[PDB]
Amino acid sequence: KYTIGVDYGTESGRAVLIDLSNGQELADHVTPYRHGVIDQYLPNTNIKLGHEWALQHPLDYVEVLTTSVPAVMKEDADDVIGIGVDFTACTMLPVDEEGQPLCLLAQYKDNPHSWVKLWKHHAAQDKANAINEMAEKRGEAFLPRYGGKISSEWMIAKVWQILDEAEDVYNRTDQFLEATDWIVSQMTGKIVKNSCTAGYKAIWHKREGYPSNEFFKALDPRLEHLTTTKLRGDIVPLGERAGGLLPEMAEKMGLNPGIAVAVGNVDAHAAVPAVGVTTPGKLVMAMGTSICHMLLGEKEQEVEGMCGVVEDGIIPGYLGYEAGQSAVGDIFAWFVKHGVSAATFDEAQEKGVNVHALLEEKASQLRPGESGLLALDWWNGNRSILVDTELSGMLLGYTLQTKPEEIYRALLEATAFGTRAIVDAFHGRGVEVHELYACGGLPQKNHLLMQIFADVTNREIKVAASKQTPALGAAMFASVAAGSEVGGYDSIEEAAKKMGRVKDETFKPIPEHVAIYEKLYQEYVTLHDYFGRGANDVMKRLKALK
Amino acid sequence: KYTIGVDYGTESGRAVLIDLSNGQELADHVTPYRHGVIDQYLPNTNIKLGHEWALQHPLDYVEVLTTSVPAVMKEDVIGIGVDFTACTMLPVDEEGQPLCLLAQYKDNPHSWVKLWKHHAAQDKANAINEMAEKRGEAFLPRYGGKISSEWMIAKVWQILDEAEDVYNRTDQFLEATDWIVSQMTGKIVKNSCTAGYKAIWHKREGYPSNEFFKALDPRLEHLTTTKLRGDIVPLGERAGGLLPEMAEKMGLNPGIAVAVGNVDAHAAVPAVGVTTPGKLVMAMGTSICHMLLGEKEQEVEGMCGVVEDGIIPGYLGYEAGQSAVGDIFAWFVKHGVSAATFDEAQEKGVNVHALLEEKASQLRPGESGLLALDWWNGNRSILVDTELSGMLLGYTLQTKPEEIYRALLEATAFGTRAIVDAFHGRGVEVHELYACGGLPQKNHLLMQIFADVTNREIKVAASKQTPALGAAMFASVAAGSEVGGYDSIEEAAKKMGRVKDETFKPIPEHVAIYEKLYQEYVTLHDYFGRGANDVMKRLKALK
Ligand SMILES: O=C(CO)[C@@H](O)[C@@H](O)CO
Repeated sequence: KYTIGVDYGTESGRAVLIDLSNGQELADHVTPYRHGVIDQYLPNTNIKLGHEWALQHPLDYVEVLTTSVPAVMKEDADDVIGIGVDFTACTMLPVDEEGQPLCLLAQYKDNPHSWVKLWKHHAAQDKANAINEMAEKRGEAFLPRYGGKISSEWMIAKVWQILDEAEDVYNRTDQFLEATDWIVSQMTGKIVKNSCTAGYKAIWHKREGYPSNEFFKALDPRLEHLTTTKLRGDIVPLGERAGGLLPEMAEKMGLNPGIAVAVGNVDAHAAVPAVGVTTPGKLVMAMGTSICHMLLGEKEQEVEGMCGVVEDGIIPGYLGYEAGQSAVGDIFAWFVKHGVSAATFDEAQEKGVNVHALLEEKASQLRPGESGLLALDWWNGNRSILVDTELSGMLLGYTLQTKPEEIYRALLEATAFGTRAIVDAFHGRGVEVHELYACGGLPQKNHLLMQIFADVTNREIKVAASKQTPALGAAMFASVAAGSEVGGYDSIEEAAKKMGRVKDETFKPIPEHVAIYEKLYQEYVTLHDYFGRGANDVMKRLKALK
Repeated sequence: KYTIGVDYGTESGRAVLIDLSNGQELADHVTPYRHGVIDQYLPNTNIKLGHEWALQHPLDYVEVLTTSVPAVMKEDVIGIGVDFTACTMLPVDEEGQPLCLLAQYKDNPHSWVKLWKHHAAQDKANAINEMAEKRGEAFLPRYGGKISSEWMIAKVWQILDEAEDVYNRTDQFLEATDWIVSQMTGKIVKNSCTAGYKAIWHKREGYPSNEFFKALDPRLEHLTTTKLRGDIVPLGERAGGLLPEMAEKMGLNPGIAVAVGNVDAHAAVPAVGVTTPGKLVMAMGTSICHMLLGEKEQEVEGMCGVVEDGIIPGYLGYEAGQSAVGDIFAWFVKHGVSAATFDEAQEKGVNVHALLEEKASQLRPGESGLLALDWWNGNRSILVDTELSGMLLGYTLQTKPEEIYRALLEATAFGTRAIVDAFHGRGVEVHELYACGGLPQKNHLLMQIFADVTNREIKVAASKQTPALGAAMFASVAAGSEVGGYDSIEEAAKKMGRVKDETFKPIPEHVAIYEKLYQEYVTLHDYFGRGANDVMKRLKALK
């Protein structure tokens, strides 16, 4: 008895058939988008794309289904009770009355604004700016729910750009859709929007709904009624049944028609249940280029600098919290490409090892505090708790003897202090954090990072055991949408007890370490506040010169 | 006519022959100290010099004279002079020979020459300052509020506290620069420079009172009139005539003028043509020694010291310094510059430092977006705090090697501005800058940044052996105008002071950007080093 989770990424999509009793995947096949990311030119044309543009081809999404789901079936029958997907969040596209992408229409095929706008599409920053300006000026209740910053990557700004720069595309649009919802509408035939994206990317709230009709009007009179027209529809919680798989699609996929299809999920949020978290007190960290911190709570609290909070946003029956750490994995990448000497590089090749690996081993010989170094993990600004892109990195404690492995550890330590700033911001507001859960590739290749993390927050850290976490998550909600009656489950908690996967070995704080780090952290907090809360804005002035 | 200048460094002494008519080097020879730097085990023995110990062998200095001077002659002279490293002392007997040369004392490491690098006397120095503070000793200010572990007193106190037998057997402690000149003339005459900057000597008031030293240790009362006794004579004064059996062994006429010993940094001032106030001389190298002249003694925050006749007779000579400048750049190449940059320099067949200067060279002030506190090795001037560390601010995912290299170059220019500004606006004015060392020769970008940050024109040393020329210039003054020399260092410099025709002038728009960056520098400089946040010290503690 299994379900299928289709994990749609930035470059490719992949299907995984997961066993509904243990959570193991016996088969997965990834289908790359044959148009990939459209950042240079529209599919086989010479219509150049402006600055900060990211687009994608709608059909590549359906092709993952008509290619990968069949392939996974090959490697077994009608014991596939359901299918679900996770998508990169706020990857929207405008569709017609029949629910098809405008980019597929004769007239619109050549207007860039008719295509899919990838999450990475940052072209609408100015609109995101205005939306935040008006919300501030107006004093809108939703503003603090997103830390006082609606991203350019999200829905409202993205549609407003279309309206302005391409009004003909706007009016032609019957409804704008998150790619996660659109994709399920192609397997089900109906449009049913999930709670995760509406909540985190479309300024939605379960109790107040969307912002006032007056709020949008004050952005552009045309935008009044947007919420009841181009963004109309019931918001339904994760795990619910979008509807049945269409027979014509079922044929193309190797699946039976009518089987349960869950409402779209988001790649990051989908990780929470895949790692067994379906209750408060446990923070989940999707760790990689940066970290997306997610946490469940029983009450709504306006945590400083959080990215968002929404009921049924992550786990039905709980408020979902999301926070973000701007740069962690990127900082280590930066340091290897621009900050580590050739000597350590030679040393690494000298012993047949990768430099990252050599740097980790050498820094693990150091005792916390031994380097005498302290850093502010702000190489790429700050999102959570400080919400300021106008901040830079700092390294302190240099002596003529400072070594690359020492400064490397400082960067590791700095990111952990950054994570702690976030965990304390929640905990100190009632949104408790007792345990840490890590998923991603970072906790795989870098054990030292996980130990510093455990030492600094003084909390036990579990690591995901699944290879394809987001996919498992999708598979999990697929079973919940299926139901107990057909072999699946009646709740994500129940589904989590048997499907959730964490590695048996966890990282535990070493009291001797937790003690040194407590002191190093206090020094970090102080500089964090000095350089980031107003006393000295030198960082901002340094940028203005650059 | 010609005089010889002998420049004794930390590992080698170099003899140079210069033309008293224009101060042009025409021959020079360098002889490395046979026993180099004694700092692990005493010469062939298992005597481990544990701790921050640094000794040296006294004959290695005379070995220099009896090698390089004869050499320079083969490859007349009116006089000779020397410039030595600052506060490299040794105890001698009534014959003026070092105790380490005595069979029954060589094994004790406290009978050897204590090199300036010797830092094992910190505590004795801490006690000095503590006592000096508790007493309100008027000399403490003259040295920026902190006497060094490298200087004479702390060193003589360590010897007493630890090897009281060496102290008692010691007839007199002497500065190497004073000792070496004694070997040439048989007369022991102590110069004002080393007595002033080290040994707490003041021209008008003299040494600190007997009570002060007594207050340190009863045994030290009278130190000033026994083990450190002696008249202090100003630079350029004739120490005596060369001894008969010294001259033949050196290949020079006996009786020639042998000027009182000089110090490498200080002797650089007249060599660059500076002999009056308003002109700051920077001997720029691994670190930087800032030297300035003035008429009225002024208290200046964080100065190393100020002494009448300490540099040029008839003036108050001020000294300030920067812990690390060249060392920071070196630390960067060795531990902070990416292999990518290393490769590029290689494929282009040029030093990585050179590539880094060129790439950094293309940026405009403020273009890097970086700011640094040049305290990798703490700071000496104006703050006088060994317990401070470096900082780098402004990193982004796109920061590049040459950008942080630019920030470091700039950080050291800011540190120098702090120094010059401490002098200026305090009475001792700085209208011009003069630079010596390798950096002025090896890094033009740094010279221009200094120009733009300090907003002062900068002239560069024209000689290749600036210190040697200085010692040589003084040698001429010590032989008078009667036999081919000068009656003063002023006249001598009017013709021997060498400065390159090409000077670095401040570029208006650059000074404006730097006036901006400097203020940011000052804010952090005060935040991290003046009391608001002592995280550097606490961070050091957890080390
Ligand atoms: O919305 C998100 C992050 O919350 C996802 O689309 C990520 O894949 C973006 O990197």
